[PDB]
Amino acid sequence: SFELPALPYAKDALAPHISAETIEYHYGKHHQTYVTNLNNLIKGTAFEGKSLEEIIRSSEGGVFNNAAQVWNHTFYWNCLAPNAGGEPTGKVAEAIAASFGSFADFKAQFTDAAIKNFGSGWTWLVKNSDGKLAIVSTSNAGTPLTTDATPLLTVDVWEHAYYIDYRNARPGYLEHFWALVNWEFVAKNLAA
Amino acid sequence: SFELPALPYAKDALAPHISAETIEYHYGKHHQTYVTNLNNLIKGTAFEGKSLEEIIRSSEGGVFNNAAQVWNHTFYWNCLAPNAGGEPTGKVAEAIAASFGSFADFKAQFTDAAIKNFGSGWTWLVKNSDGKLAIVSTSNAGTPLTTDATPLLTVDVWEHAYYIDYRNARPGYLEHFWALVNWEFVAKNLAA
Ligand SMILES: [Fe+3]
Ligand SMILES: [Fe+3]
Repeated sequence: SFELPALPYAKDALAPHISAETIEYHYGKHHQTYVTNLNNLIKGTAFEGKSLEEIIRSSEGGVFNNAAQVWNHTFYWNCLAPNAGGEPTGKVAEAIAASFGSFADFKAQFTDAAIKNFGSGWTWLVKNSDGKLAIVSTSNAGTPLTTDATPLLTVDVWEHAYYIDYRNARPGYLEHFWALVNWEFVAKNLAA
Repeated sequence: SFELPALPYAKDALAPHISAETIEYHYGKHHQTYVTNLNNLIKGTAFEGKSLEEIIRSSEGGVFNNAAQVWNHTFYWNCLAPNAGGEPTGKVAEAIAASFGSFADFKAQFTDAAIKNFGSGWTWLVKNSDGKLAIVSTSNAGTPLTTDATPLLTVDVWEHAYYIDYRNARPGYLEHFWALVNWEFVAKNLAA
């Protein structure tokens, strides 16, 4: 039995960039349904009692799709915050400049990958096995946890993440995403 | 060059089941963007001298995704009509009863397949090479035209198809889809 983790801020704290209505549906209905579907699928199985990351790394099918979406959305909500956004400093800024040349080049490449990601999915900044940073996109519930790369930051590009506020304009959603990035959470993941 | 086909009815003719606002974004912006993107991707290539269907059967990646979404949305708008829906008649009802037992059983099975189709995609009623009907789901821009089966009916379950009117309630959208089905189009597709 897994519980929907509390949001680390109020429902309206990302407004106007992501509306209170979008959190009401995206957290309150979509992320909640993935926890309920996961609890129903693993009841009575060898997956009950394993951690969420263990389930994601050992399953496939509906158990995988729901477990990875529960984890992926909790990671996403922790990637956003009120009174954040802007350019990183410190260790994060040094690693981003070393791998992409500059913060501006990273932002441009991450925005391009997130807009080109066809269909539903997620676009990720990851730390590779060799210590270098990379941008990778996944489809549907796919996550870097099934690989050797460590996830540092993500953006949800499933249409429910932005359709209430931006309709078809996924570029506008990505421009507002940058005003919300919680670089303290990215710093915690870089040093993990 | 390919052109966005005219919609078969006024943009408010499917209301209250699909609003005029969903038609202006889904037809006016999403279907139009796939035509524009296809045209720009094939400019100057050998794909420029082929029918849309031949492009769908011989391409991959971006050319395929846009060409198949152009075809899939034109097919979808023709499957819907004002003053239609209800139970089919004639050869269609006969064929549905032969392969599924009855219309109520077909309707249940198609609804279920459409609700369980994970992420973005399409659910189809097809006539297989052997003559039996079957329900098939595809992901993202996937279409039965790359196989031996003949498409007869489809429902778009990309979230942009229903999010303005139904938000997360894809079952509500499918209940209202049954009120719009153009059984005349389905019969012309079966008779070939
Ligand atoms: Fe989401
Ligand atoms: Fe669509």
